[PDB]
Amino acid sequence: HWGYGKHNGPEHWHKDFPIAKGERQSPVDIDTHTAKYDPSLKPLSVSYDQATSLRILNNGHAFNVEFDDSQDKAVLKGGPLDGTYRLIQFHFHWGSLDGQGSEHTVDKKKYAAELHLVHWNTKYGDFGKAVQQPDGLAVLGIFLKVGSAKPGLQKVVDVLDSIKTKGKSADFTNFDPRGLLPESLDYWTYPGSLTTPPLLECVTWIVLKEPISVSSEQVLKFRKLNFNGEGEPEELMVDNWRPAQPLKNRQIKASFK
Ligand SMILES: CCCCNCC(=O)Nc1ccc(S(N)(=O)=O)cc1
Ligand code: NA
Ligand SMILES: [Zn+2]
Repeated sequence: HWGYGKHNGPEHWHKDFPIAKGERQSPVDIDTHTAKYDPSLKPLSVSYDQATSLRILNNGHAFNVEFDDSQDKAVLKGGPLDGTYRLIQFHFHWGSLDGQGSEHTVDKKKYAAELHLVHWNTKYGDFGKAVQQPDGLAVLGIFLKVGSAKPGLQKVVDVLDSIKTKGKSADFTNFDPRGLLPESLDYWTYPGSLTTPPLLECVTWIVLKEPISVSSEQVLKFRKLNFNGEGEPEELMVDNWRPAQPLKNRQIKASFK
């Protein structure tokens, strides 16, 4: 029964998920002056040309665009990663206001939203096994700021009416996630966790430096979604972000000078 409200939100999660107070929790604030350039970091390899999207689902916490991950079709390699990570889903976190919504922050700055492209390490065979491993997942995080529309996001925005409430899904085939990327693949990286329960410490975070711009109308449509199921009292799906957690014994590395 965890959520983002006053009585079940991030401050409560530790009671059911004690790892909430663990040693490599996410998100974190990215202090740009303290992050260190690592010249040995390889360029990211984002190979999404064969991506096969299947479905979009309102799961009561966010909406997920799901992919066929039963073959190497859309994969993330390189950067800090060893091996091949398959794209399984992407989703967003966003705010009730344009000045909040991202999970990671940059010099304490909050963006309007944050995109998470979730990948799992193929050496572990399936996603469920991968989340039990310290190098099981790689999540590519991309900040959203409000300005010009993102044309590649509009197909997502268009379908949200059909998945307004928790448990609703819709076909969502032939979507190209490459349309959600910024120009640059410069990034920060650090070892972290899932940012929602079960908060498993299985994620290599790769956070892009360059935000994408989305329009006020696009993010407004995110905010019309519901946390609740159909026929239940309406609770707008907004502010579904976890705040920055203590960095503890971690260094954030930068791919760029
Ligand atoms: C088919 C889709 C199943 C996905 N299953 C993933 C899942 O159960 N939970 C989950 C929680 C948080 C993140 S985050 N916010 O760190 O990226 C990503 C995934
Ligand atoms: Na506008
Ligand atoms: Zn997320």
